[PDB]
Amino acid sequence: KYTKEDIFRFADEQNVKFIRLQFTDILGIIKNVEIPVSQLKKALDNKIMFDGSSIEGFVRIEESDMYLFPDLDTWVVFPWTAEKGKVARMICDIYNPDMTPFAGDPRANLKRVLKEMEELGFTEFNLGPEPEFFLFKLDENRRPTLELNDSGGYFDLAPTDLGENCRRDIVLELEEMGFEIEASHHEVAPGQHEIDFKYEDAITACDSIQTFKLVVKTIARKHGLHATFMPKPLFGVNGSGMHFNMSLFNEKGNAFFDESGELELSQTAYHFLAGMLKHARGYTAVTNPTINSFKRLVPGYEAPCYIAWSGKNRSPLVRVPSSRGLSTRLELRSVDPSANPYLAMAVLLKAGLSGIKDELTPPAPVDRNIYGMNEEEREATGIYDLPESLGHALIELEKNEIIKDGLGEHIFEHFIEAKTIECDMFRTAVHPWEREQYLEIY
Amino acid sequence: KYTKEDIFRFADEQNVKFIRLQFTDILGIIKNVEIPVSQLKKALDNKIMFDGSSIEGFVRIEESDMYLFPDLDTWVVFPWTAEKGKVARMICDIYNPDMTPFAGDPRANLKRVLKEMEELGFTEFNLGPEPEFFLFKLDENRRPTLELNDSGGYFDLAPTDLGENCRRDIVLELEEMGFEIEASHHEVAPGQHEIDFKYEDAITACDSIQTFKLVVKTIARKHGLHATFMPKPLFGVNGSGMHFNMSLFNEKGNAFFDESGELELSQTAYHFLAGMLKHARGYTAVTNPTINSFKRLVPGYEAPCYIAWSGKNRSPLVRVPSSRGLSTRLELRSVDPSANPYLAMAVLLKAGLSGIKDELTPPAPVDRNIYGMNEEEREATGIYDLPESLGHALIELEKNEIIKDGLGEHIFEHFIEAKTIECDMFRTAVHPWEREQYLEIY
Amino acid sequence: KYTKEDIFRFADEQNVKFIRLQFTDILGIIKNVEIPVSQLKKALDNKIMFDGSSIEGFVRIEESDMYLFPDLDTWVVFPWTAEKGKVARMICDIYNPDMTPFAGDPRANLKRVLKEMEELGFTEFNLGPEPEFFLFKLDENRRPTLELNDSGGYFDLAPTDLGENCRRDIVLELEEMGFEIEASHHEVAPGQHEIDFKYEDAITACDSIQTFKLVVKTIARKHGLHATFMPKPLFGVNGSGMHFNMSLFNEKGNAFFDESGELELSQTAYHFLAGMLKHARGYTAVTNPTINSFKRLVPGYEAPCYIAWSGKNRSPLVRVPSSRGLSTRLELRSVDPSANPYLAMAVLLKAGLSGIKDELTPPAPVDRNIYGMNEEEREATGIYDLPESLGHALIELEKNEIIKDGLGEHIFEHFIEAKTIECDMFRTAVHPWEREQYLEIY
Amino acid sequence: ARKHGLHATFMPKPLFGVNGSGMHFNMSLFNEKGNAFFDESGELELSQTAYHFLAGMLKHARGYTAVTNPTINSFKRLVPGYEAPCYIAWSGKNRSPLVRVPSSRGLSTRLELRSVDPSANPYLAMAVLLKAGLSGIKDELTPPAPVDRNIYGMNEEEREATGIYDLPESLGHALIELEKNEIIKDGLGEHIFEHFIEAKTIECDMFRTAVHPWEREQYLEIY
Ligand SMILES: Nc1ncnc2c1ncn2[C@@H]1O[C@H](COP(=O)(O)OP(=O)(O)O)[C@@H](O)[C@H]1O
Ligand SMILES: Nc1ncnc2c1ncn2[C@@H]1O[C@H](COP(=O)(O)OP(=O)(O)O)[C@@H](O)[C@H]1O
Ligand SMILES: Nc1ncnc2c1ncn2[C@@H]1O[C@H](COP(=O)(O)OP(=O)(O)O)[C@@H](O)[C@H]1O
Ligand SMILES: C[S@](=O)(CC[C@H](N)C(=O)O)=NP(=O)(O)O
Ligand SMILES: C[S@](=O)(CC[C@H](N)C(=O)O)=NP(=O)(O)O
Ligand SMILES: C[S@](=O)(CC[C@H](N)C(=O)O)=NP(=O)(O)O
Ligand SMILES: C[S@](=O)(CC[C@H](N)C(=O)O)=NP(=O)(O)O
Repeated sequence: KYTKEDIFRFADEQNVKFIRLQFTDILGIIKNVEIPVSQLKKALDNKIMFDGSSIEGFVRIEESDMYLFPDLDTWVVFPWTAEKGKVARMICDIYNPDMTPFAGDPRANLKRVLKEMEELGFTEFNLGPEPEFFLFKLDENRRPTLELNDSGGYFDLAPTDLGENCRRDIVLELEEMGFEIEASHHEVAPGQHEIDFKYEDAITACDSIQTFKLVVKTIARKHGLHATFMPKPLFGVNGSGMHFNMSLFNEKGNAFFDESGELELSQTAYHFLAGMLKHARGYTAVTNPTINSFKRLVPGYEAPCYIAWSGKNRSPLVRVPSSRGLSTRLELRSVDPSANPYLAMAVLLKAGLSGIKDELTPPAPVDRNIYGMNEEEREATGIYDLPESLGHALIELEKNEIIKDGLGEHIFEHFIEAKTIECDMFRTAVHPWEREQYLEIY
Repeated sequence: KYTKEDIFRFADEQNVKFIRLQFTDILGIIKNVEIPVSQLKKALDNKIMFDGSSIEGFVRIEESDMYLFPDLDTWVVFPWTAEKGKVARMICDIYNPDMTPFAGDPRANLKRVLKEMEELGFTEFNLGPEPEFFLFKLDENRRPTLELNDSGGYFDLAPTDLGENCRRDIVLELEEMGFEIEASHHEVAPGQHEIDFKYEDAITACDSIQTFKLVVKTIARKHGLHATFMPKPLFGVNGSGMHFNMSLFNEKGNAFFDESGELELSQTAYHFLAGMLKHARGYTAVTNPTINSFKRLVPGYEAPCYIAWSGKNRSPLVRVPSSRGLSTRLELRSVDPSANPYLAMAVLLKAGLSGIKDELTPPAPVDRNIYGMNEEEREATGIYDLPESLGHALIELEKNEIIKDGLGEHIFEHFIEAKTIECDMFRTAVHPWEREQYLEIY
Repeated sequence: KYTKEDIFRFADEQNVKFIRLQFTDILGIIKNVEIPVSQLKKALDNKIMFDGSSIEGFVRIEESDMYLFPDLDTWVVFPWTAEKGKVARMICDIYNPDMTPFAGDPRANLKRVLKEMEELGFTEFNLGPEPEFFLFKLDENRRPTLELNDSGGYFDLAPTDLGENCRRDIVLELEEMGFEIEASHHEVAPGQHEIDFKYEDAITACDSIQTFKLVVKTIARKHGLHATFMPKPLFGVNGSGMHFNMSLFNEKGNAFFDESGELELSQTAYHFLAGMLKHARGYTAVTNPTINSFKRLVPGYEAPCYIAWSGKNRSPLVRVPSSRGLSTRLELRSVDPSANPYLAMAVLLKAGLSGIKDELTPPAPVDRNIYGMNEEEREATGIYDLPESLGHALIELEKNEIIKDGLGEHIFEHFIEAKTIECDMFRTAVHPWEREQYLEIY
Repeated sequence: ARKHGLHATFMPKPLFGVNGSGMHFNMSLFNEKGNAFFDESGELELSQTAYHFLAGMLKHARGYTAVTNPTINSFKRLVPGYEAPCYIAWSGKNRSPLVRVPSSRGLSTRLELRSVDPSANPYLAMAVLLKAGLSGIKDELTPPAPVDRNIYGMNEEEREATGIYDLPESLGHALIELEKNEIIKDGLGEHIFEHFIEAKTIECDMFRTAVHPWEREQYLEIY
């Protein structure tokens, strides 16, 4: 671990000129603030505060002021404009102005739910994310246009992948930022891109996740493209969802690796599935917290629509990678990069770990393509259907009170509040699919 | 009633050059077929075949041939086809090859549930609608637009209102045709106008409805304008509702009249309220069948949001006009001019007179503004809420037995299938609302 | 008098075909509704109901429904709809669902405040108005631009006055709608037009005022010209003010002409001035009920700016024209055509009758040029300065609990309501004038 | 800004319905290497010289605004909802009040007024606030209560029971309050209060006489 004494030798050796003090509000939207190195020694004394009332979902105006205490192991110098003034950043968690951890800080909400796997004896909650994104041209006045960069397919090549050295430029800025990057490839739908990096422990992947979107949204705009993580920006082509690959660890042993059980899988792992597969209706308001992603959760675009699992199959809610061993993991296909990568782990760990204290006997793997089975056979197995909209997905969580509890209270309260606001916002609005279909006809 | 012999020689007296047999699909789309006075008999003798296969709501293509039997009492000439192409009109009911009348004919279903008030003593089922519409300008193309013939308000004057000379040439287009036009004027929302008339027998009022829709559609663009009966084409302005006044008649007496009361409303009337009010949540998917409809069903826009009633008050679902005389009526305002007239009367009768066959008791008339009630202050007075989406109001129809059987076995089967796939395109497409809200921020 | 029998009779004579039942809301905004001759008898029976809640200032929704009682003396055929659908108008009064009038009806309020002379003995209260209006060009698509039709001056000739045969035709439709037209001409500011008509009694001159604007607005937009009665649409030019020429009568004796006192004015005449002269600080929220009219009230454009009077002089708040006899009158110039004439009347009556039963020593004529006396010399006489804005006008009214009594309480409680939400609307807005002077300058 | 393509404005309210720009005024005095507001071991750590400074400004608030919000436009910012001080009051770590007390004290204790946009004349704003704020210590004035709730959510005549009145509504309204203030006037100068009260009245006059487009939009078509 890093101390306050080796941060002085990264401001002075690396010759940075600023430190960006970042964090994430409830909605998964990173917000940061920039200080001259002249103040470095004040932030590290934790004496730095902001307006809480304007961070969406934190605190009300009568007690606005709130504290910022930096995290030290998260230091990463910035490899873009570094001659102008080299930049640094330290991310962290927010305290209320009494030196108490804020309950609206999602990070702290993850570190609270992380202490519930030490009593159960687990040393790391590893996660590998695959945040799939799109790339759109920028118009003459730098305003993102409806045209995508390329018309490419899956795993395609020049001349049919215009973000070739564009993605390349992303991977390099990540490489400089201590990353260990797995693969770089175009994806199924036109303009769809994926860039794979190795898993880290729970809160360092969330860290390396919200870190990831900034490297792509700025660096794509140096190639003239606007990157987006909206789940289904285009109707009719593969939405871009952020697959969550998770594994539990126990003293250098992956607790999910046991080559005896039917699929070379362990018992703490089969148990973990049903931990999610019964409360999956619950958290698909957390893990899919946007009106748009309920357009991705519709069948046929290698996105999950029903609650089941299988080995190697890219139809169901859980897919078991044909590779195993230490790289053993459980892939959850419903999370999309419009989720909050902190609220996700707390909401999925508790949901998951709920199936180690009871373990609730997971079902049989639907080992077909689950897209094309009738309502007469979705019934036959008993596979729950996934929430139609956010309207339904919300009431399906205030009923799962193990998920409501992996959310604290503050974070739950401001959420069903906010997402019923957006959900009600959109239900009353007349957008022009209803004018075409009905105006000219009735 | 009209004769088969005084219509054949009703041509040589006005020189009628063509005849239009017309009927109604499952949606409210007045169909047609034009034929000369040449063929006058062959239609009168009900040997006018056609294809139900392509008409939405009728038989499949392996048994497609169907016949037209006119209802010779419905006879007018249009006052625009003058001496060149003088057009006659009837309205047909549908029958099979076996000449068994058709099992999905919407005008049969109403003609059929019209004698279920017969077996308990009622002369006529009175209906008088107040259908609002919106008026849009045109272009060089002679096609619709987004701007409305005037920016006006309730009752305003020319120049602030600009259909002033439109609706005049509209009404006295129906006035020739045989209507008792009560009022023409400009309703609340700009470009939205109301023309209403005196009540009529159930089939012959809704016979007179499809006349008013067509006639308004036609005389509108003769004056350069577009005539939409869309329920909610714009945001923030009053919807367009096809108001429902109705009343039951018995031996020269309005069965709702209570000659010398302080309520002037019989307990047979009072029972009809609970008749619908109870089944309200079940047949409103027929009172507002389009996905846009439910965006008009919201507070503030003089439109019912809650199942409740009050007197001389235009917030509650059922308004009680304080003019009674014989003109006594209960006015359900939860309809917009998209529902099928020959079937929202069936599915409003089959339920409302089940409030008398079962003799239920209507709740407290809540003579406050119902919108003003707190989220749960109206949870105490029991006034619950209308269905949210067409998806939610569709489930509620499939379950209600009362209105399901006042709808037909072939009409409910081929109406639930469409509105789900009509509801499904809506759920699966993405609308520009969402790139506006999600693209550049996630 | 005009009985219901002559008017049934009147119809079949001229071949009128529609009936227009009009009325004035709280603000001056003439509303109406159109019905055929077929319902003329449902009108005269006083059995036509309308919407109370969507007319501004009337009533709430919880008791929406209200009735319409025709006044049959106002009957005039609208001459501009020759032969096709002829029309004819009548000016109604409002009664509740209990056949009792509306305490908020602006016509019944004038009626009420008129009975206060019936007990102090006055036959008639004459009023002769001078509604000056502006004319603007139109666009190609029938939408009023900001150019004026002519750059003329006071009284100028063609062709320095494009609307010469606009006013000419304006006068003619009035000459067949029962008007005795006094004079036609051009006004001070370019594109301005004054057409005077001889006085009528209190509630007939108001009716003939509102009939004037319906006929100047309509006829002018038949000249490709938009007519406005804004008090000052342009800055820097003479506003348009609708002068009030009122006179009181006693037994064919104008109670103001008694050829003795200092200007052949009577005791009742001089006395009358006193009431308004002090009280004027309370009624220029009614007589000038619009922000744009306090831009009119600046000095130097023949508009009153301080409360004083003089003879033949156009500077002070009350001019007496040097003509007398039955031509004896008083002229208040504080009123602009942007006010409610009935409410203006109900307000200036109790504010002039109070100058009869106390009579309060009307001040001596300020026979100078009132714009050319400094603030030292305003304070010299003690001449009150007119209220600065609409906000300053409102609060200076609610202290006059005798002018609030000329309104009633339904009327007053709604008028201060709206003008407070409206005067609030402009106080908060950020309009172009402010960006100009402050953005590139600060 | 112009070296990097853009135009910079300090206009207090160049749009509608969004937060305005404002020159917060965090003030503190010093006494012989000492922060005159610090009471190292108080309950509020707020010296009874801080409180008397609080009263000083909060009493004269209504009348020295025309020196701190001199533009007609400044009063288009003094409205609720946009973190702008609308009523004369004070509380801690709360952004609704006129005077906000930020929680961190150390040696850096402050009471923060938020009713100044970067349009006022700082050389003269301080002269106004020292004069009339040390008028509450020299007069040992006692402050009104903290209202430690968000002030905008208080009823129309509610804040009258708790005694908190409101700030001037318009420049005219604010100017009268100054002309009737002698504490800040003599803390302002005789050549300055003379050339300043003649200067903003015409500037407020122009605003009053001219017709804005809002009046042609609203009233041309209907009226
Ligand atoms: N044992 C593991 N635990 C957690 N995450 C893992 C593990 N193995 C791989 N991952 C994650 O899987 C991601 C790679 O996904 P990808 O190659 O697209 O697999 P697939 O195509 O099968 O979905 C990497 O980002 C990595 O972090
Ligand atoms: N006895 C009755 N039965 C059915 N409908 C009636 C009866 N009496 C009046 N009506 C209807 O009331 C309606 C009145 O229209 P309108 O005056 O616009 O109503 P509203 O006051 O709700 O706007 C007419 O359409 C008429 O058909
Ligand atoms: N005795 C009277 N009572 C009421 N009004 C009168 C009387 N004599 C004249 N008037 C009014 O004076 C108006 C003439 O207006 P105008 O010629 O513009 O005079 P001025 O230029 O002084 O305003 C007429 O409209 C008429 O109604
Ligand atoms: C086959 S795909 O699986 C396409 C992903 C899809 N668009 C989705 O996320 O739903 N992605 P990957 O194999 O990299 O996990
Ligand atoms: C003034 S309104 O009252 C407006 C209600 C709205 N048009 C609706 O029914 O959606 N209806 P009506 O005048 O026909 O009674
Ligand atoms: C000379 S004027 O007097 C114009 C009045 C002024 N322009 C105004 O109303 O602002 N009107 P009139 O001669 O009819 O009395
Ligand atoms: C977040 S804000 O707190 C908003 C201030 C407000 N816009 C104003 O007008 O002063 N002010 P700051 O961060 O400068 O203390």
